[PDB]
Amino acid sequence: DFCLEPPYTGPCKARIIRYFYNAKAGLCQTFVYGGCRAKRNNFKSAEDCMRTCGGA
Repeated sequence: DFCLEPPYTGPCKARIIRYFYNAKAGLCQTFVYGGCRAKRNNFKSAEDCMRTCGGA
C-alpha cells in the first residue's frame, strides 16, 4: 500500500518537492522527490494523493 507508508527520501532527493499522505496527520504533506531512489508511494498533487490513497 502507498497511503499509510512513510516517504523514501533516503540520501537522494533534489529540488523537486511532492506530496505524501501521512495516515497519522490526516493530509498529504509536501516532501521532495528523487531520481536516484524513486518509489511507488509518491504523489504530485494533494487531490490525487488523498483520492488515490484515502477517498473518504
